[PDB]
Amino acid sequence: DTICIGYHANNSTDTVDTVLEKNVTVTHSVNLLEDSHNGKLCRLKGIAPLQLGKCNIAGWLLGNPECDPLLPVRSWSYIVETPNSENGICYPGDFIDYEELREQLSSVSSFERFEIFPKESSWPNHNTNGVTAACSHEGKSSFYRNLLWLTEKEGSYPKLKNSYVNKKGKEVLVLWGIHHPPNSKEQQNLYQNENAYVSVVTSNYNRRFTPEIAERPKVRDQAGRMNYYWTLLKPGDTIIFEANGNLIAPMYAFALSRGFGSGIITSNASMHECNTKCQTPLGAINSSLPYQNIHPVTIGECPKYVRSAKLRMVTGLRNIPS
Amino acid sequence: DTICIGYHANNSTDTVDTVLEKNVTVTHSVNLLEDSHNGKLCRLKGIAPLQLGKCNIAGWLLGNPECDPLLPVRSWSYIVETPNSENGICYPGDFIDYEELREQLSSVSSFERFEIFPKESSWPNHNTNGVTAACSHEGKSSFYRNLLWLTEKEGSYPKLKNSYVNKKGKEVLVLWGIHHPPNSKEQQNLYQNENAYVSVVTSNYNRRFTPEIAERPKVRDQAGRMNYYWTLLKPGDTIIFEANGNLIAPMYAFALSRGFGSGIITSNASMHECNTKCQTPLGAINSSLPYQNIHPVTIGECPKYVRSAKLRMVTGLRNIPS
Amino acid sequence: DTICIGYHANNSTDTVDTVLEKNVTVTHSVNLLEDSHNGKLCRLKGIAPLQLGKCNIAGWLLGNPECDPLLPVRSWSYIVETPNSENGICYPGDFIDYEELREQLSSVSSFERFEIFPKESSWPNHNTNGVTAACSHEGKSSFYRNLLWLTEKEGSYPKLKNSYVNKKGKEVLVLWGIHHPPNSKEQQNLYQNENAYVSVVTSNYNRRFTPEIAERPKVRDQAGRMNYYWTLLKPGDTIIFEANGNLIAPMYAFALSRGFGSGIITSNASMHECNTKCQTPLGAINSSLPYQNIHPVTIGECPKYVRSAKLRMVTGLRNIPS
Amino acid sequence: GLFGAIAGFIEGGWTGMIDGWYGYHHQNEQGSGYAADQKSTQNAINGITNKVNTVIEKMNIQFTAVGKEFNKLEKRMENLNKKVDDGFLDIWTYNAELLVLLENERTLDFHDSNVKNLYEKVKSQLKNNAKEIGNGCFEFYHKCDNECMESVRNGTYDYPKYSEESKLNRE
Amino acid sequence: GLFGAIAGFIEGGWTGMIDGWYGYHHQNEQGSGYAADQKSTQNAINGITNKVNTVIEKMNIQFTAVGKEFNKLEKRMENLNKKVDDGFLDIWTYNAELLVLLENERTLDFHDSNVKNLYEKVKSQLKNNAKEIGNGCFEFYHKCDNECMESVRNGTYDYPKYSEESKLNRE
Amino acid sequence: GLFGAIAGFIEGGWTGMIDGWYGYHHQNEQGSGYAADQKSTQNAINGITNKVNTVIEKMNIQFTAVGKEFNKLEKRMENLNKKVDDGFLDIWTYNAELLVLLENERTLDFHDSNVKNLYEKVKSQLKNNAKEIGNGCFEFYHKCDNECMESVRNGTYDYPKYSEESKLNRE
Ligand SMILES: *[C@@H]1O[C@H](CO)[C@@H](O[C@@H]2O[C@H](CO)[C@@H](O[C@@H]3O[C@H](CO)[C@@H](O)[C@H](O)[C@@H]3O)[C@H](O)[C@H]2NC(C)=O)[C@H](O)[C@H]1NC(C)=O
Ligand SMILES: *[C@@H]1O[C@H](CO)[C@@H](O[C@@H]2O[C@H](CO)[C@@H](O[C@@H]3O[C@H](CO)[C@@H](O)[C@H](O)[C@@H]3O)[C@H](O)[C@H]2NC(C)=O)[C@H](O)[C@H]1NC(C)=O
Ligand SMILES: *[C@@H]1O[C@H](CO)[C@@H](O[C@@H]2O[C@H](CO)[C@@H](O[C@@H]3O[C@H](CO)[C@@H](O)[C@H](O)[C@@H]3O)[C@H](O)[C@H]2NC(C)=O)[C@H](O)[C@H]1NC(C)=O
Ligand SMILES: CN(C)[C@@H]1CCN([S@@](=O)(F)=Nc2cc(Cl)c(C(=O)N3CCO[C@@H](c4ccccc4)C3)c(Cl)c2)C1
Ligand SMILES: CN(C)[C@@H]1CCN([S@@](=O)(F)=Nc2cc(Cl)c(C(=O)N3CCO[C@@H](c4ccccc4)C3)c(Cl)c2)C1
Ligand SMILES: CN(C)[C@@H]1CCN([S@@](=O)(F)=Nc2cc(Cl)c(C(=O)N3CCO[C@@H](c4ccccc4)C3)c(Cl)c2)C1
Ligand SMILES: *[C@@H]1O[C@H](CO)[C@@H](O[C@@H]2O[C@H](CO)[C@@H](O)[C@H](O)[C@H]2NC(C)=O)[C@H](O)[C@H]1NC(C)=O
Ligand SMILES: *[C@@H]1O[C@H](CO)[C@@H](O[C@@H]2O[C@H](CO)[C@@H](O)[C@H](O)[C@H]2NC(C)=O)[C@H](O)[C@H]1NC(C)=O
Ligand SMILES: *[C@@H]1O[C@H](CO)[C@@H](O[C@@H]2O[C@H](CO)[C@@H](O)[C@H](O)[C@H]2NC(C)=O)[C@H](O)[C@H]1NC(C)=O
Ligand SMILES: *[C@@H]1O[C@H](CO)[C@@H](O)[C@H](O)[C@H]1NC(C)=O
Ligand SMILES: *[C@@H]1O[C@H](CO)[C@@H](O)[C@H](O)[C@H]1NC(C)=O
Ligand SMILES: *[C@@H]1O[C@H](CO)[C@@H](O)[C@H](O)[C@H]1NC(C)=O
Repeated sequence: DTICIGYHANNSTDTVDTVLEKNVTVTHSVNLLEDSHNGKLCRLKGIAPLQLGKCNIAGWLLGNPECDPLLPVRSWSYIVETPNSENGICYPGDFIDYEELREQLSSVSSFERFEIFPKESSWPNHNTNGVTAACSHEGKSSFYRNLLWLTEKEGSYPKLKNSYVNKKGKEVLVLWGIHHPPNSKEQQNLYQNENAYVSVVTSNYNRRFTPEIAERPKVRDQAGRMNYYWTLLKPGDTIIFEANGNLIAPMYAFALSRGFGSGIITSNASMHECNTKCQTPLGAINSSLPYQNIHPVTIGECPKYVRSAKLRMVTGLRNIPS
Repeated sequence: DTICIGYHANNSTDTVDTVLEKNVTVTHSVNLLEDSHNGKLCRLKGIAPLQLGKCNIAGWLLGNPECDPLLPVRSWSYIVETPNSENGICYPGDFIDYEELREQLSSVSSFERFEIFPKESSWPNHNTNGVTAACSHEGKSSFYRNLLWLTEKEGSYPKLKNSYVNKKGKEVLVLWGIHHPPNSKEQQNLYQNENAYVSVVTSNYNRRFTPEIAERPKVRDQAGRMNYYWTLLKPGDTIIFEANGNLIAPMYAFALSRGFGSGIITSNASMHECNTKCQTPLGAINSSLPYQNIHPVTIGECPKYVRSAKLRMVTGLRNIPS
Repeated sequence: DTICIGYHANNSTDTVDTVLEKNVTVTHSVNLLEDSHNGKLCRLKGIAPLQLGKCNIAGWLLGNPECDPLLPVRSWSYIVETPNSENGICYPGDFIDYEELREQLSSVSSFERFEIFPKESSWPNHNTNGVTAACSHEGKSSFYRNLLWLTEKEGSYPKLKNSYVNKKGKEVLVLWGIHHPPNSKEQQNLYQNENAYVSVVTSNYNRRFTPEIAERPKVRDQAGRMNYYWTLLKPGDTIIFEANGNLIAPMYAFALSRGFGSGIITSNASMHECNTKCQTPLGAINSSLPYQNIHPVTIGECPKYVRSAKLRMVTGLRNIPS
Repeated sequence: GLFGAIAGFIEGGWTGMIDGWYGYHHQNEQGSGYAADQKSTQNAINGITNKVNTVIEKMNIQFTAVGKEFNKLEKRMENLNKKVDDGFLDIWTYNAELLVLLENERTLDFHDSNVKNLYEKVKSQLKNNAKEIGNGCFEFYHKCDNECMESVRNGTYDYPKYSEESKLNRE
Repeated sequence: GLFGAIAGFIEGGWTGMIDGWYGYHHQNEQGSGYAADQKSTQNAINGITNKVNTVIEKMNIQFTAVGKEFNKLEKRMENLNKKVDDGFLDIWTYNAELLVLLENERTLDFHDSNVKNLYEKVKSQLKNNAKEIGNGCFEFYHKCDNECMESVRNGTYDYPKYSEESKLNRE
Repeated sequence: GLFGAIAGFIEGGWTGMIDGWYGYHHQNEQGSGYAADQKSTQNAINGITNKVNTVIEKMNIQFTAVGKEFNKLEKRMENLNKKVDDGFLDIWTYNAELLVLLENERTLDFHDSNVKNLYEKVKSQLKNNAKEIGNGCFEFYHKCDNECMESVRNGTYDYPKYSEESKLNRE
């Protein structure tokens, strides 16, 4: 009569690595590294993202006419730009503090696009119909949907002055532009004044702009330039615009709501009728594992990105079947 | 006759955690996590801090008259701002590179406030008595204790020019301001010149300022603006001020000494007659433990901040009494 | 008859540290910490560095005449500045975005110095021979080898305009300067125009410069100032210079090639006929060890810098000889 | 292994013991069979589940982490942002891979110790009433029936009950 | 435990042994009492003090570390500064908690090994002059007086001196 | 050590055994000599080479890493860049020093376990045909020639072959 002491073995082919030994076959093991995603863009915590389509952030905020117009109010959990993004700034120039504005938008969860200076009542003494071939739409010269190109009316460009008081209870993002003609003949024709200036003031913003006339290499067939500026008008504050030329006046502004957990990503994945707690530019992750090797860019509640190809903890024994 | 082998047990109720087991009761243990402080502001290595009282850094450096004047020379180990800080800039405007100046002050251990341009001898041809309701003091209009509001004298504002040679052997911090009236009638009344300018030059600083006239939303009941500027005048260097208007001239400057281990903190704790090697905005830490969970902001020689609630090493055995 | 079980001992005096015990003498051990270098500057992966000699980056790029002229085309693996660097900017002023330019140069592997605006054909109506004592050479007044000091010719300074189209297929770095005389008499004498301006435009660069006249503390015996600017002209783009005064015009520009693994270091070590995979400012490292304590600054493929003085893994046993 | 039982003096495992990690095989006149040691297996399961949950718990959730954009004159800041992102990724990949390797070694030693201690428990109970025959097996010097088998599996082997019979068979 | 002594075949500890971590209890005709093993306890104290000081020494002093301020147009830099501060805090909390957990497991195994080796030292000395009676206790097959007790506690048990007497009592 | 063999019940090492980490010394009528145990030594060499290569492999190559320059109005950014460089250096020096200390402790325990298991293999083979005489040595109760010595060194000691002779000499 005998009694023997022994240990479990099975048909498992799981392998793990240790400090002293690679490729140890074990009876039981647990994977800690998430490597699967669904290849889709999904709702994040029940909120659909903001897809910009053919526009980047600049094109959407200025209102590039080649992009499908968005609904007046949108709320989202993240912003998606496509890698193509054929449509951004269409009249060449500088977008001042553009990257700062993108960082601002990353904590924004909602916008309300409203008419800050209505077209037909704000500028009775100026021409508001200026368009350019650089911002064409359906093969016809057009202009930004949120801005107005003011030029002289009846041979005169009176000194204008308009203000807006923010009674929205939210930050209002205001965008405008400064045009720099390539020669003084165009400057005099468009704005009738050579020592023209633009002034924009609020309680914490104070800047003056002056045209700088020079002929430049043509960009999108334009030797002129258009510099774009922005500020966040605090609740209750007033913004005053003053100019005797060259102002690309605001027409629509955005009332912005602040949120948490958002950001901007680039993706060629497609929106689908799904929901996730974790979204990457390649797809959504449905997992409780502590690590993932799918993508370093994540939205929501996600596993930690690591470069490893395998992270397996042994739970059982070394597997030695007879 | 028998002999037995055994191990120590006692009445200890200390518990520790291990990888395989939580809440193991052990005979002896050592705590590594400091969680106690004295709730006071103390001297750091035998040096008292600089308390700004009702002023922030801007109010102290400009000399806001609502703050208790400091002694001509101070030396400190850290700077304390109160969370309230009701007094900063009192005439609205922009403080250019303010955050950079605060970072500079963080390695400063001493100041000497001295008259760089004495009031009664520097500007014989200009009015130096200008005050404003925005910087009131005891219910009366006043102005910064370190700056002088130069305006026209007898209907004339002569082009001024004054210089200072730094013979202190230390960096001299010089502060000045540029006033921007809300309309040209005020500009002509105060400074008599419409194309006014201010020039400030040293061996490594070279800047020109020009008024930008526009009416703006009232801030502290002022539609005008005052932009504040600063530079560090190296030992032996000269600073030259040139203006025909709008200059808010320096009166007092600071000779600065550089030190180590300092910084600026915000605290509503009280100064006490104590000494410490480690100071946090909540209180001082008297400890040799390697970790603390009291506050991430520390001055001096401190334990490393971690988020943990408990860090206990077992030194004894598993406690199994009969 | 007996049989005994035992373990190896030898004459080794290697010591290692463990968690429970310091200074354990062991039979075999491996060192993991590289502490030896050759004290020389070497070729990195078969490419010699760019040594700037007596010049820093600014002096080389502007062409300070006190530095030995370099060959028209150079290719390198890293840039060496000497700690002395007696020669940089020789006419006092500001080098705008100098640190950004240095960061740009850190990923550059090659330059081609070519004449962008030839001296004898570009400015027929202006004087191009201006020199200064601040940039002397062999005890005689001189000027930057890459820039031209344009001044009035025959009592007239005509409005100039010159352009260059980048047909190099590589980024072209263009450098120029703006002179600020200390008084209006010098401004009128040198450039004949008081409301002078300089304009530099490309497809993505658009800036205007204006002299700011004031007398300043003398730096290198000059009360005037010279501000230096730069831009990267993209392949195929055009740069247009426009001025009626004060322009320090480009003469030579650089066609730049982009590379990997490069950087700028400071060293007083000497170039030698050696080759390395790892270069530090103190010398080259020939090692496969994972750590080094020689210097935190490394070029190439190097061990990780740590502060430790010793990192020894025991491979053998505790050494207990009889 | 560190304790010499698994892949040591007990060369192989048992595919026939499906109900536990460690246990016994017996053979007497009433038959043979496997029997997992429920106490040591369950204690091992609890500790290892504790180890795995600790690894998961120590890694916080990664909340939203996206990139930032920089213009052509912010190269230094862009490289600093990249150095920060690269450096953190370096450390976490280092931490994750090492922790798994270190804990994997300890887990295998943990099972090895449990098998070894299980063998020692039986050996200390039987004394000279049975003989070690290698490969973790004991041959009894007396008739060991199912109830006597069970007394070994739990803590209650009655050594005096069989010493007289075992002493006779030892010679 | 890994070595099976503490909470293993020696089920409980001794509150009556106040002078050391490991030791002996004896009982003969001259009485009974506890006696800590000074050598193993002191060696254990030295090693553990070494372990604790190593943990403290590996953590450098935290010199002055305060925040920085950013204006409304420096949001990217402010978030980068926060990402750096958050990331370092993540790693150090991770390092501190794991190191304590890992070292806590090793410390308990260290004590378990010391008790086990202490028991083995006595067992190898006595051979068949005494019998294992479980719970880490030995019953002598001969009269074992205080001097003989002390010879076991230090390294000098005289096995031949009692083999004849022990052999008679073994039967 | 954790397993009690090195610097334990086997007090010292052998300078005369130059060909391996663990092994045997024998003495019979045909002479004496050392003999390294090739299997355990080679297995130990493989595992430790594996450990060292793992430490090297886990540390990536450090590609080009130089400093950055900042003007007089970029002090905050310069301090942030320095905080990042200092912090990463803090963690890596911490990681490197701890890993070496932790692995050094495990390596010494690894050798201690191998010696202990080697001694147990011989002890389980010989049973009562020889006697433990301390310091890791056994004295045979029978004539043990070179072939019999070799049967102990590999796995093939023939216990029944000498039980009769050993039983006579045991008394
Ligand atoms: C990690 O370990 C596993 C299992 O030990 C390895 O896979 C196994 O590899 C062996 C040998 O290559 C295969 O067994 C036999 O191979 C011989 C020729 O070498 C052949 O004649 C036999 O018919 C038999 O297949 C075995 O099939 C295979 N098992 C699998 C793949 O499940 C694996 O290669 C190891 N990885 C390493 C060392 O990187
Ligand atoms: C960590 O371990 C300690 C000690 O093992 C735990 O505290 C102890 O908890 C037990 C049970 O809750 C208490 O013992 C008995 O509780 C029963 C009811 O469960 C009651 O009828 C008895 O009168 C007796 O109190 C014991 O008092 C208590 N000891 C303390 C608090 O010092 C502790 O709860 C554990 N923590 C965990 C598992 O998170
Ligand atoms: C680390 O361990 C080594 C070796 O154990 C230490 O070096 C050795 O130190 C001892 C004592 O200092 C030296 O041995 C003897 O010293 C006595 C006086 O103490 C003297 O009278 C004898 O002649 C003999 O030299 C031994 O020479 C020396 N061995 C060396 C240096 O190779 C070392 O000091 C230890 N380091 C520590 C504890 O920090
Ligand atoms: C994915 N992730 C989020 C989760 C979070 C929770 N853990 S958890 O700790 F529960 N994982 C484990 C996964 C596994 Cl396969 C095991 C294990 O070896 N078993 C399970 C218990 O019967 C063991 C057995 C079966 C047959 C014969 C003998 C023994 C085998 C263990 Cl012990 C733990 C993972
Ligand atoms: C706070 N910090 C800055 C310091 C820096 C220095 N260390 S230190 O390593 F010394 N800490 C220790 C703290 C403790 Cl309670 C112990 C321990 O278990 N003992 C102390 C020695 O008699 C042991 C004993 C008593 C009675 C019966 C049996 C055994 C119990 C140890 Cl061994 C070390 C902590
Ligand atoms: C520098 N670096 C880039 C490299 C990358 C590769 N490793 S490597 O793992 F191979 N290093 C080792 C270095 C050493 Cl000295 C050993 C060791 O103890 N030996 C070597 C084998 O005979 C052992 C012995 C000799 C005589 C008697 C008994 C035993 C002693 C080992 Cl096992 C590994 C280091
Ligand atoms: C351990 O196993 C033994 C052997 O089966 C158990 O002892 C028997 O228990 C049953 C019921 O408790 C009695 O009817 C038998 O008479 C017992 N056998 C003897 C020889 O006394 C014992 O109960 C088990 N202990 C446990 C499971 O804790
Ligand atoms: C170990 O303990 C034994 C037993 O007490 C000690 O042996 C005795 O030592 C004293 C004085 O040294 C002598 O008078 C006795 O005659 C010894 N007993 C015998 C049987 O010889 C021994 O000294 C102790 N060794 C130590 C403490 O190192
Ligand atoms: C283990 O060692 C024994 C003892 O030397 C070896 O047994 C001898 O092997 C040789 C050749 O194989 C035979 O001629 C002898 O007759 C064997 N001795 C006995 C007593 O049978 C054995 O081969 C070794 N096993 C190995 C090395 O695997
Ligand atoms: C997305 O882009 C990547 C490369 O940028 C490409 O490999 C992939 O196929 C694209 N996927 C889709 C759905 O367009
Ligand atoms: C300091 O402020 C905190 C909140 O900002 C408050 O909870 C605390 O009571 C205050 N302490 C004192 C002494 O004012
Ligand atoms: C390089 O400079 C350091 C100090 O800056 C000095 O100690 C060293 O001797 C110098 N070496 C040479 C070769 O000049």
